[PDB]
Amino acid sequence: LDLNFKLLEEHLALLVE
Amino acid sequence: LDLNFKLLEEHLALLVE
Amino acid sequence: GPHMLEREKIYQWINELSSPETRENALLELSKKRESVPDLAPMLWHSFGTIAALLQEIVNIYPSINPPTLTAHQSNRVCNALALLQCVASHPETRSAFLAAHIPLFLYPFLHTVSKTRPFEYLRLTSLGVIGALVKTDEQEVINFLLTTEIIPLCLRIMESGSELSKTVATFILQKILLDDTGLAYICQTYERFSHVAMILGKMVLQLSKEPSARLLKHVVRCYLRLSDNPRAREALRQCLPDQLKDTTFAQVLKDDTTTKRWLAQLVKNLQE
Amino acid sequence: GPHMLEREKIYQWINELSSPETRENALLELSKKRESVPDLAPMLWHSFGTIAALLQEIVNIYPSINPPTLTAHQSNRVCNALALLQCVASHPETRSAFLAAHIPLFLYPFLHTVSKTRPFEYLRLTSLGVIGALVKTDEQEVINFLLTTEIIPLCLRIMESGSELSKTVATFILQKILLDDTGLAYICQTYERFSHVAMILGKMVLQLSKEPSARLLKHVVRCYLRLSDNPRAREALRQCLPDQLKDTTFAQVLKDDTTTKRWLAQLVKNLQE
Amino acid sequence: PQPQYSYHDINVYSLAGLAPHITLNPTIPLFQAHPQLKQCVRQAIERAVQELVHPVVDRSIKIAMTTCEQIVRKDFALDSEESRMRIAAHHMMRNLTAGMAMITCREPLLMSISTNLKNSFARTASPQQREMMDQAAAQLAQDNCELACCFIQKTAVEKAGPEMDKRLATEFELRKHARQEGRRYCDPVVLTYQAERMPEQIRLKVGGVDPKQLAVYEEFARNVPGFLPTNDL
Amino acid sequence: QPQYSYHDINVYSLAGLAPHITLNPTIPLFQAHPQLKQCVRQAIERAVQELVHPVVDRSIKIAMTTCEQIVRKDFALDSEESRMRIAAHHMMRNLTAGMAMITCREPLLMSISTNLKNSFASALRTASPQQREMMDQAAAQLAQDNCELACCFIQKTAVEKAGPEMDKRLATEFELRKHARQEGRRYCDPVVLTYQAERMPEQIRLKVGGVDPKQLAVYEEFARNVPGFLPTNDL
Repeated sequence: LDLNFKLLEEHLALLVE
Repeated sequence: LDLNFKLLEEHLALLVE
Repeated sequence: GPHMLEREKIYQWINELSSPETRENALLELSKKRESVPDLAPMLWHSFGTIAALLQEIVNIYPSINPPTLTAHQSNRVCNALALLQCVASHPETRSAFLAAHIPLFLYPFLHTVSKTRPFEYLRLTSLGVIGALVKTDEQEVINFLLTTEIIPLCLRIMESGSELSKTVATFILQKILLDDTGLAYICQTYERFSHVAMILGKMVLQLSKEPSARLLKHVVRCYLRLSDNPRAREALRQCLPDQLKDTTFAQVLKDDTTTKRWLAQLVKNLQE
Repeated sequence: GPHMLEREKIYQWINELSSPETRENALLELSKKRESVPDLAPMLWHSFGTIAALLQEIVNIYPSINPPTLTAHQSNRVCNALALLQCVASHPETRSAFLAAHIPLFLYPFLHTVSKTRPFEYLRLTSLGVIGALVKTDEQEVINFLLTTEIIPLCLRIMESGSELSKTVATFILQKILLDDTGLAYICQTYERFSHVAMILGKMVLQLSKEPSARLLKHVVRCYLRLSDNPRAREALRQCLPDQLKDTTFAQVLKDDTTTKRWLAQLVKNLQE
Repeated sequence: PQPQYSYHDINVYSLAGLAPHITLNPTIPLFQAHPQLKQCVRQAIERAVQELVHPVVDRSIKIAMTTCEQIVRKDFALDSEESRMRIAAHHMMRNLTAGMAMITCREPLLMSISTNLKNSFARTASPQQREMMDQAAAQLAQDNCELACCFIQKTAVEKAGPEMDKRLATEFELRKHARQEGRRYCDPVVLTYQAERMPEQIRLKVGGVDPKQLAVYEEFARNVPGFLPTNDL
Repeated sequence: QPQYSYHDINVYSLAGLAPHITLNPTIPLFQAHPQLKQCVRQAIERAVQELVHPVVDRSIKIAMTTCEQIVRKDFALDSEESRMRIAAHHMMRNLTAGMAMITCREPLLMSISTNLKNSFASALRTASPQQREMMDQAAAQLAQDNCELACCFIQKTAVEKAGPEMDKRLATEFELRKHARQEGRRYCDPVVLTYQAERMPEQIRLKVGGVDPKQLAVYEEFARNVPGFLPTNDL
C-alpha cells in the first residue's frame, strides 16, 4: 500500500494548488 | 356540473361491474 | 363537409390550451369530442405545453382544497382538464409516457379530500375514474406504478369514509390490484400492509350490516377471496374474518347475486380448518 | 507494431474486468496504464458490465466499513477501481454520463469513515481525489451535482476531524464550490447552512494555531474570503471571524506566503465598515 | 380564497423571517387582563415550521421533479436554446413545487401550530379558562398558517432550483455541445415523430418556440399557488 | 463474517427478529435482575421500526438512478427483456442492500442501545449508580450483539421494496423489446448501435445480439454475494 499511498499524496499536493 | 355529475355516476357504476 | 372542418377546430382547440385566456373554452369543447376523435391523446401529448397546461389547471385548484373553498365552476374546470388527461392515460401510445411523467401523483391530492361537498365529491369521482381506467387496462406497468406511489393508503381512506360510489370505485381499484399476482404479493409482503387492508375490509363489513350495498359487498367479498389465495393471508383471515360473514347477517342480500354466493362460498372453504 | 499488442492487451484486460476470477489482475494492470492510454474512459464506459464491475468492487467492501475491518489488500484493490473510475470521471467524453448515473454517490460512504488506519486513509484520500478531480474541471454540472448530493456536510466532518492532508483536500473541494457563484448562493441561502460552515471554519482556526499547516491555512483563508463576497455573509463574519485571523497569531507562519497574506488582507478589508 | 404575502415578502434565511409577518388580532379570550401570554405564540409558530420544513421540502421536490423534467424536455425538445428551457423549467418547477408543498403542509401545520402552542404547561386555569385559551390558540393557528406554509413553500422553491439544474444537466449540454459544432440541437426522435406523425397545426416548430405558446410556462411564474401574482396579465 | 442468509430472516412482521436475538447469558444486569431480560425483544424491535421506513426510501433513492442507467446502457443492444430484467434486479438487490447497511448500522446501534437503556430504567425505577452502569453495560453489549441481525432485516425490507419499484422505472425499455418482437425485429438502441459501430474496438464492442454468459458474470455475482448476507453459493 506504501508506494500507492505515497504517490497519491504527491498527487493531492499538486491538485489543491 | 350536475349534468357531468350524473353522467360520471353512470359511467363509474358501469366500470366497477 | 369532411372530417377536416371539425378537425381544424380540434387542431386549433389544442393550441388554445396554452394561453390561460383561451384555455377555458378549449377545455370544454375538447372534452366533448374526446370520444369522437381517437387520435386526440397523441395530439394532446406531443403538442407544445398542452400537458403542462393541464398540469397547471390541476395545481391552480390546490389552494382551494385545504381551506374548502372549491366552487362548482372550479370543480368542472379541472374535471374538464382531467378528462383529457384520462384520454392520454387510455390511449396505448401515450400511456407509458403519461406514467413516466408521473402525472397521476397530482391527482393523488384530490383523493385525500374529505369535504363531501358536490364539487369535492365530483372531483374525487373523476380522479377515481382516471386510476380506475388505468387499472382496467390490465397492464403490468400500471400495477408497478400504483403500488409504489401509495395509492392503496389513499384508497383505504375512501373505502372507509366516503360515498357508496366512492367506496365502490375504490374497492374496485384495490380489487384489480389484488387480483394481479404482484399486487397480492406486495400487499401481503409486510404485516402492516395486510393489517391496514384487513382492518378497512372488516370495517366496511360492519357498516354494510348497518346499511347494505349489494355492489360494495360484491367487491369486498372478491377482495377477501383474492386475499385468501395467499398462505400468510389465509392464516390471518381465518382467525379474524369479520363474523358477519358466516353470521347469516347477509343471507337475504345474496339471493339476487348468484356470483357473490359463489365468491363467498369458496372464501369460507378456502380458509377451512 | 508493438503498440497493437499493447492495445490488445488492454482490450483483453477490459474484457477480463467482468469475471471476478480475472478482475484483480486487470484492475491492477489497467490502473497503471490510466495516464498511458487516452481513450480508456470511453472504452470503460461503453463496454459491457465494466462500470458495473467497479461499482461492485466498491460495494463489496461496505461490510468492512462498520465495524471497520478494512485490510490493506482490500484497500489497494478497491482503490485501483476507484482510480479507473477517476479516469472515467476525468475524460470529457464520459464525465456527464458518469454524473448522470450518480456514481460518486457510492464513494460518500467512504468519506463518512473516521478510522485513521492506513487502509482507511488511502480509501479516504483516493475517494477525495475523485471529487477533487471533478471540482477542478470547473463545470457547471459538477457544482450543481455536488450541492444536491450533500457532499458539503461530508466535507465539514473531514475538515474538523481527519488528517491534515484530508483536511486540506476537503477544504479545497469546499473552496472550489464556493468559488462558483452558485455554490456561494446555496450556502448563504439559509442560516443553518451558513452557521454550520462558519463554525467549522472557526474551529479549524483554533486547531491551526496549535497544529499549524501551511496549505490548510491557505485554503481556509480563501474560503473565508469567498464568504465575504456575499452581503449577508459578510455581515455575519464581522462578529464571527476568529480573532486569531485578526491578530498576530498566524504572522510567523505566513511571513513567506505572499498569496495567503494578500487574501487575508483583502478579507479584513472586505468586512471593513 | 385570497393571499397575503407575495413571493419576496417573506425571507427564509432564518425562522426570524417569520416573526415580522405574524398578525396579532388583539381581540382575544385570554390575552386580555393577561399581558404575559401574548408572547408564547411566536416560538410555537417557528416550532411547527422547524419540525416540518425539512421533510415537506424533500417530498415536494420528489413529486414535482420527475414530472417537470419529462414535460419540459418533451416541450423544448426541438428548441436548441438551453436558456429558454432553463427559464421555463424553473417556472413550472416553482409552481409545481409550491403546489405539492401546500398540499402536504397546511393540515399538519394547522394541528402543529395549535398543539405546540399549549400555553398552559409553561397553569391551574379553570376548565372554562382552558377553553378560551384553546379557542385563542386554534384561531391564531388559522391566522398565521398561511404565513407558516408560505415559509415552507419558499424553502422548497429555493431548493428546487439546484436540483432541477442537476437533472437537466444532460439536456443543457447537448445544446451547448452541438452549438460548438455550428449546429442546433434537435432531439432526433422528436424530430422524426413530429414530421412523420403530427399534423402541422399542432406540429412543434423546429427553430424555436413561439411567444404565444409560452403562456403556460409564463403563467407558471405569474400565478404561484399560495402567493400573490406578480407581473399579472 | 456474515452471520445470516437472505432466507434465514423473515420480514413479514417485526416478530421475525425475536427468533434470532442473541442475548448474552453472562450480562451482569440480568444476573441480578433476570426480569429485565424481557425488555430486549421490545426495545430492539422499536429501534428497527423507527428506522426501517426512512432508510428503505433513502436506500432505493441512491441505488435507483444508478441501477437504471448502467443496465439500460449495458443491454441497449439486447432484444430479450428477460435477460435485462433478471440482471437489473440482481444488481439492485446488491446495491440497495449496500446503501441500507451504510445508512442503517450507526443509527441502529445507537437506537438499540438507547431504547434498551430507557426500557431497562422504566422497570428498575430505583436507578442506583451501580444499576445504572449495569444498564449501560447491558445495553451496549446487547446492541453490539444484535446490530447485524436488525440491519439485515432493514436490508431485506429495502431489497423487497426495491424490486417492484425498479419494474416501474424499467417499464419503458421492457416495452420496446417486446414491441420489436411484435414487429418481427430485434430491438437495438439507435444511439448505442451507432456509437459501438463507429467508435468501439471489436474486442470490447457491444455485440448486436445477446450478451454472452461469461460476460454477464458481473450481474450474476451481484446475486451470489449480497452485502451483509452469506453467499448463496460458493464460486
